[PDB]
Amino acid sequence: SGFRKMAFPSGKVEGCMVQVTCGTTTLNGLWLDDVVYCPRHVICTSEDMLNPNYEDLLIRKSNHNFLVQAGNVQLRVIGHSMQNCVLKLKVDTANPKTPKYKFVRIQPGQTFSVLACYNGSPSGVYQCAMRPNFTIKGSFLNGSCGSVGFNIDYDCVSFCYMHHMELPTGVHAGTDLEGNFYGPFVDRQTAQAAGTDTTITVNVLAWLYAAVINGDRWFLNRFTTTLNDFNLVAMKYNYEPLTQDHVDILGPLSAQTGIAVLDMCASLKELLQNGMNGRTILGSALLEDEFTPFDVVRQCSGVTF
Amino acid sequence: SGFRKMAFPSGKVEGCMVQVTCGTTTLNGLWLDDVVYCPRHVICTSEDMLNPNYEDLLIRKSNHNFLVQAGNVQLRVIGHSMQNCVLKLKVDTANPKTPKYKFVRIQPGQTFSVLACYNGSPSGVYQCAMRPNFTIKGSFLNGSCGSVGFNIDYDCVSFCYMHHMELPTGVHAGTDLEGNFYGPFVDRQTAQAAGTDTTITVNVLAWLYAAVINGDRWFLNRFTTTLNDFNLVAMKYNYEPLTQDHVDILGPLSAQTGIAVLDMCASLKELLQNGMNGRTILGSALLEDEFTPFDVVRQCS
Ligand SMILES: *[C@@H](C[N+](=O)[O-])[C@H](C[C@@H]1CCNC1=O)NC(=O)[C@H](CC(C)C)NC(=O)c1cc2c(OC)cccc2[nH]1
Ligand SMILES: *[C@@H](C[N+](=O)[O-])[C@H](C[C@H]1CCNC1=O)NC(=O)[C@H](CC(C)C)NC(=O)c1cc2c(OC)cccc2[nH]1
Repeated sequence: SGFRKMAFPSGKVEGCMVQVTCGTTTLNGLWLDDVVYCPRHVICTSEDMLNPNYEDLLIRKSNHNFLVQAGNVQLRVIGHSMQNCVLKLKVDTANPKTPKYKFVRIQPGQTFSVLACYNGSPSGVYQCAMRPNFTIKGSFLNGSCGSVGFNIDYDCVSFCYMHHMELPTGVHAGTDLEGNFYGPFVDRQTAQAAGTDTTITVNVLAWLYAAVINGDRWFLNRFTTTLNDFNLVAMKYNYEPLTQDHVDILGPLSAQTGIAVLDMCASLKELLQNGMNGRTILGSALLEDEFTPFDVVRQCSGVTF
Repeated sequence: SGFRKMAFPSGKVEGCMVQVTCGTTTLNGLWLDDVVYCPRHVICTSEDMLNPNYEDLLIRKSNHNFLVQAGNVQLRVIGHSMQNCVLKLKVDTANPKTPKYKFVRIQPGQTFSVLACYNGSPSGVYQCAMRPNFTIKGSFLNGSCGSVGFNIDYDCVSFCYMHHMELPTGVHAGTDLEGNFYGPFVDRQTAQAAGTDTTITVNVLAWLYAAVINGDRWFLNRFTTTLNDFNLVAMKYNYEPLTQDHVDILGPLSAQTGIAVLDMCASLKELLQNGMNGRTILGSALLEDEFTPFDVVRQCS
């Protein structure tokens, strides 16, 4: 027992991290088979970044302007293309450490592990959630661009995030592995403002189910509710409404505790419309919203990869 | 910018995790060169664990009683010994993935990454601190024993922890890689209580510095205090004393933020006296003590 923020083990992603340099600009890339994926702004100088034209800057670049390195070992670039905000660089060597993988585009509320990297080189791993306003409350310094976020689905790595920028509020924004931004953000040296953020309701429920599993269940009331009524009340508290997928993924925790999704919702509706008194849940007066239902089962059940 | 509980990348340790079976008990071992390290209680039955005499249990075993598994491949055990609570299994194959490594014993207040494993397979990685009462607040189920804790410096893995026990309070106990327990615990099947746990003051200060670096200044004041006066109040609330060494190690965070360590001590004393009045610091409702000054420097410079 115990309940921690746990990242997936990072080894399969570590064997895929490379350095990509165009002139003086160095950032991180992901080497899967004979392609390296990285942020397209590697082709910019400091001054270009202000308001770049990426088609115009790329047309002037050839394979031989790109330095890809695995540690201090050069991989020759034999092709390049831009796909949205990502650059794909074909290289002469198939990565012998390529895991089984997919490119996934995640929903707000979903968590993933970030492998923070500097000059190709993994530095740290932590667990994040995609916020409802399409930011992540990450930890990133200069040189971190192209660090990836991922889930592991047994032997399969699912890549969901590539890091591109820090908003003025110190939160972070990036793309899926096809170079489409999460949220309305653009890759430009421009101060961009995120939407007002909300609490991830499905994740708070998952945490409530985790408490109940650990025999802390004082907050169970005798009520139920409709999904719609709950969704209308939850939006008044700055809480994300629930989808049919949200109800479905709470299924296993519902089955294991014997508590219907809509009874737990009615319990959480009373928590918002009342507060905690000064009482605690899993030792906390703050409701945690960065554990998914899968995060609660994976960790309470010891799932491996 | 931003601040997160961050673990070391796990890859160099994942390459060393193996499954160890003796009779009906399976747990994790650490395969470095031609040795597999694992908890010794794997030689025990549901009888033995109640009051095991491990010298006796071990002399009654041979190599063939130990089934080591690295992926799909069984490893041949060509010898065995015991160093305190850790079993050493000599095998006929050296681990090609053996990183540069040391065995260190860490001090209370120091942090490390844990790679939680089940049946020799990695499940999860998280950051922990050795509590002053030599417990850790981990996340560990049945099968987790032999999971290791570690720091990485350059290409050197410093192993500092192997997992053995859950206490009734739901915290965790285990050994260094020489098989000496952190704290007054024993690898027996019994309820064991720990000493009263103190808060790691130097770590709470580092985290307040992290908070200020991330633009979070509400708890600051224009009071100051002596070190002794701060320590009188800290000790009253079951916080560890702050030493001059601790003050010195906060230096770089004081210099970065332009807040003198004793001015941050004055902030912490007000927080201990008044509480946080429903407010949060870096998204926490409680004073966090599992980040070292170095953890803060590493992430905030
Ligand atoms: C990666 C770039 N690289 O390594 O090549 C960084 C990661 C940032 C830096 C600090 N913390 C992080 O997460 N990306 C950037 O610096 C990014 C580059 C653009 C995509 C071209 N810019 C920003 O993240 C940025 C720019 C501004 C700004 O413009 C003057 C004002 C306010 C905030 C801001 N953030
Ligand atoms: C690992 C064993 N393995 O083969 O994997 C176990 C660690 C898990 C258990 C669930 N949570 C964890 O961290 N270790 C044990 O189960 C350990 C075995 C002895 C050292 C031989 N025992 C305990 O952790 C234990 C026993 C106990 C007790 O005895 C009657 C009463 C209250 C709490 C207890 N915890």
